Amino acid sequence: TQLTREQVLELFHQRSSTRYYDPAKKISDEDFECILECGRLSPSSVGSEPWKFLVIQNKTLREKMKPFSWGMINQLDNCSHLVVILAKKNARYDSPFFVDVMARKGLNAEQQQAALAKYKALQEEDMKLLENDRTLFDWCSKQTYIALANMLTGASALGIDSCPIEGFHYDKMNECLAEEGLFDPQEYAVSVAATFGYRSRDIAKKSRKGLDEVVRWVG
Amino acid sequence: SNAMTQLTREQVLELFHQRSSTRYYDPAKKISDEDFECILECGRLSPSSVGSEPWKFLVIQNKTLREKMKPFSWGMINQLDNCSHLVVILAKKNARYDSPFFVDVMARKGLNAEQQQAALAKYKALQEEDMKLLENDRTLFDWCSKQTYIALANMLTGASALGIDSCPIEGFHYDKMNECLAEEGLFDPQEYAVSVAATFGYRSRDIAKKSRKGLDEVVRWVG
Ligand SMILES: Cc1cc2nc3c(=O)[nH]c(=O)nc-3n(C[C@H](O)[C@H](O)[C@H](O)COP(=O)(O)O)c2cc1C
Ligand SMILES: Cc1cc2nc3c(=O)[nH]c(=O)nc-3n(C[C@H](O)[C@H](O)[C@H](O)COP(=O)(O)O)c2cc1C
Ligand SMILES: [Ca+2]
Ligand SMILES: [Cl-]
Ligand SMILES: [Cl-]
Ligand SMILES: [K+]
Ligand SMILES: [K+]
Repeated sequence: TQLTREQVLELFHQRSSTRYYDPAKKISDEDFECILECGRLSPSSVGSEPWKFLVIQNKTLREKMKPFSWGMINQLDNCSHLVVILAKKNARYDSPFFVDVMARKGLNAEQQQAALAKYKALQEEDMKLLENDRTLFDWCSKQTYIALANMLTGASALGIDSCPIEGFHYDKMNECLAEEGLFDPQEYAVSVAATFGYRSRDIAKKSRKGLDEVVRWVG
Repeated sequence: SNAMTQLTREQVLELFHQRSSTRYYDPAKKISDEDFECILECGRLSPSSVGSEPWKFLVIQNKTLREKMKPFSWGMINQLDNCSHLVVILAKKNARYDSPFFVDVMARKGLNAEQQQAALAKYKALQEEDMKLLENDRTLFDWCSKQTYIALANMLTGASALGIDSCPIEGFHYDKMNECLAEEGLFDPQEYAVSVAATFGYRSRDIAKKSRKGLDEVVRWVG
């Protein structure tokens, strides 16, 4: 339940992005389901959970992605698990996507009319997401980076290495995966990827800006 | 074991499951300076695309500034009175591969001149071709904004691990939030813009149990 400050900082300091995986070490089914749960339990704006997790274990599909996946060229051949996270397309307040969102919350008829009003104000005016489809997509995509973070941190807490991945051609990745029937490309598009496994070598800790530079205190 | 505590599967899940979005804070319970520093470090230490760390954390403790945000901050109107700490995360505007921002990124990594040139080529391909972030100013800002949701996520989890309640916040008027904070002189409006906020403190009331889509619904296994 509760950690000390030391335990929290040892966790976040020791987690590095791992590019060199031991191809002979596999994550147990039990450990990998725990990582997926960390993603599933993530918070999201208005409880939208606008994500899907493709676990790409197929070695033939891993090979096919390599030519346009320069960010994980080595990792695709050596990592235990690969997750491609999709974000919901056209998640408009007035879409059936939000019928499901409200159902899950158990809102009555009048509670739903109020919720639709709130969702519209958020999307149209407050955040101005309804400028174009890409701006609305990028909103769900941001939610999926919460899921990404939780999966990275959870894996690290279990003693499992990981790497978040943006280093691929998104258009060709979208075509590649949609052509495999892995999702409806009218409903979802690729957001971000992540590899999981066990380092093949020591991974040097990487630099950060100072807390003084990152934080502006407004007392 | 080692210098590091090794958590069980059950303890790791506990940490994510026990984190609920808190809207009702005890106004008499304040987060210690030390615990809140820890929370901020979880944000600082977050991963980011190409080590860009394109975030800035405004810690808004000023009660006059908090009350000024209320009229256009309907998603945390009551939290603004009762929460211990408030963090507004900015994302870098116009983080182009050729920008002074990326000179600083490469300077932190200790790249010599030849491997700076190779990094520039990588940044350029990612922004221009792979992710097509240079469509307009907003697509480029939204890429930095996505990095800041990792920092957000890790600060909620850090708070959770320390026994501290939190709420991620999007429920405010962004143009008005930007105007309010920039007119206060808290950042350069051409350099940064508001990405997302979060409240921190202690529950005054028992908060709702999780409602999520099943693992069956969200996971497609490709064996
Ligand atoms: C959204 C995201 C995408 C990333 N994409 C890649 C990638 O494609 N290839 C890679 O080798 N590292 C990738 N990284 C890892 C970052 O380079 C890394 O987080 C950064 O260099 C800081 O190092 P550290 O995470 O080990 O502390 C990515 C990180 C993030 C957050
Ligand atoms: C980016 C983001 C913004 C959110 N903004 C608000 C907010 O403005 N007000 C609020 O009460 N909750 C807000 N939430 C909390 C969500 O409603 C909550 O995460 C979701 O309903 C799931 O509930 P849980 O976090 O308690 O599991 C936000 C969540 C996220 C991830
Ligand atoms: Ca220790
Ligand atoms: Cl690689
Ligand atoms: Cl509130
Ligand atoms: K969307
Ligand atoms: K930017």
